[PDB]
Amino acid sequence: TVPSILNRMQTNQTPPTYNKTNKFTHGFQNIVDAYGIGTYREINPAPYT
Amino acid sequence: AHSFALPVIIFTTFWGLIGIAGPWFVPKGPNRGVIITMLVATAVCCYLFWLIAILAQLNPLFGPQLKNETIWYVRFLW
Amino acid sequence: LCCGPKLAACGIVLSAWGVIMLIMLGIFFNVHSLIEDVPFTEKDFENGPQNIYNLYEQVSYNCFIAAGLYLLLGGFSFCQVRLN
Repeated sequence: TVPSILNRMQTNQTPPTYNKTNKFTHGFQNIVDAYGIGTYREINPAPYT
Repeated sequence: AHSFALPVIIFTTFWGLIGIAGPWFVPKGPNRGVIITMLVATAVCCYLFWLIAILAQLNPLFGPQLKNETIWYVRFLW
Repeated sequence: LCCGPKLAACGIVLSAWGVIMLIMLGIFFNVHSLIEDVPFTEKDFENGPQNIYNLYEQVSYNCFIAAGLYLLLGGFSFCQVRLN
């Protein structure tokens, strides 16, 4: 039972782009990703796609 | 015979309520943001396309060119 | 005959689509006795609009005949998939 504490660091490297998708929206996100992965905190075009 | 005003009233109300009132009646689940986006985008895209189709047919400059047998058939059909 | 269930399945889809299209088309010809306006009219056309109605009735009958063949095709193809 080690405390196992995960502590946030001054994030300062480029983080990955995580878009939550489901059974419906995943396909639309992929055809967007096919062109490229959006900038961190970029406006996701998929909800309009 | 048709007027233009009435089509506009009926379809503008139809698509308006969908894009305007629709978002008011949405579940609180994780898809709420997606459902609202779709409701509005759909109503705007569909309404605009139709509105173009109907407006483009106002104040026509010319009518159709029909074949003689076609012209006859219509005379005794409509 | 088996013929392969992949091809019998295709026949079922073609047969179902055909029956739907042929019935609907035959109705349209019978109602507007029309947009298609291709019933193969005579060149010696007289002042008898009833002649055009009669032509469409013939076209409609032919449409239902074709549908009947698709109904028979769907039946056969159906049993092939069930047996395969």
